[PDB]
Amino acid sequence: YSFKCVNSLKEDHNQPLFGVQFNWHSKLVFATVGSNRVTLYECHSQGEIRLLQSYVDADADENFYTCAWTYDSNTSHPLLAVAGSRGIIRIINPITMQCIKHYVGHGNAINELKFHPRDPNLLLSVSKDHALRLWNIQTDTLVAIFGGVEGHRDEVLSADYDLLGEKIMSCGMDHSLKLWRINSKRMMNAIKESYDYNPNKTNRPFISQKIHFPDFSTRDIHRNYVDCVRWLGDLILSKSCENAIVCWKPGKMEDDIDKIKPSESNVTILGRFDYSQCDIWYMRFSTDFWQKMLALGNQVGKLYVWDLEVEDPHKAKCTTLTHHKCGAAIRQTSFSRDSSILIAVCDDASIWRWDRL
Ligand SMILES: CC[N+](C)(C)CCCS(=O)(=O)[O-]
Repeated sequence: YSFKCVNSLKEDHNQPLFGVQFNWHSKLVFATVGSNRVTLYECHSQGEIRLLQSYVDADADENFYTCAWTYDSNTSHPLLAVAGSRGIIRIINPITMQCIKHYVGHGNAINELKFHPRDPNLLLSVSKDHALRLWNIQTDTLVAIFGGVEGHRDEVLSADYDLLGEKIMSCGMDHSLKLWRINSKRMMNAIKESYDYNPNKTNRPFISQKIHFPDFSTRDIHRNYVDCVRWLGDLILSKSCENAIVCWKPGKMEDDIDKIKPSESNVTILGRFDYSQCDIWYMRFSTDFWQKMLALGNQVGKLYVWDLEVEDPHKAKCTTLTHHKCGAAIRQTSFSRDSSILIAVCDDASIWRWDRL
């Protein structure tokens, strides 16, 4: 893999850009999130990054941390979910940048958003208040709260759906990774009820599931805050601030993920990808659409890209990408849907565009 840096820019607010996401759900357009805004850009030839339009929150004290794309099931158009410090989810029409609707949990910071891989209405949020929440954005219902008796004991920083959206792995400041299965009879039934719920046709409130018990948990992977997690098939990729992505699985080497029980005491390490100078927290890796490649920025503007197309996780091939003018911490990266462009965004509000050759 070989990429050439073709352009860069800086947003006027001079605050960190915490998040970036290409739109894969219909569109080449990407969103950046930082300060109290979200900004859309469109990629063109000769490295042009064309500024479109922003959403700016009415609260000058809001700080957006993340965003996530989906489809509107009512209008067929792409939609953008944004959230951050105020713990309010904004659903933004990316055409007009109008805020169409919002969701409030208990109102504590939201660290991550993810949409279900098969159902564009099912939005997962992870919070500074120790809980995950699953929302149905067609019927505007809180489907479930994941938290409580054996949930996270400190801020949740990240989470990810598996390929099918049957299960979620979450991770946090408590150093733990926790599995929550959503293909239980209980959860499939609760999703089905969320779709049957119309507040205009009934007297009841929608009753949320309180899921107090994860289906697997470990603290044996990292020795500090776990700030980013991803499924790679049935394996997990996760990181802390100890300059490593660990590739691992619940149970022993030969255990199937779907036969893992909540009492499982074992994990298996399949590999570890080391790098340098990335010991501040909330530094997120990303993969391309096909999960052939894995990209992470460090705190001094260096990019690491791993080629995952090898027989075993430990055989991954690393390429590094540097620019003499790119020296601020890279918080997140995103690949275009066709894998031809890589964007990195930075603590100094700078955006970096890398085109594949
Ligand atoms: C703004 C994102 N949160 C979750 C607060 C992480 C801040 C980590 S920091 O202080 O290195 O920017």
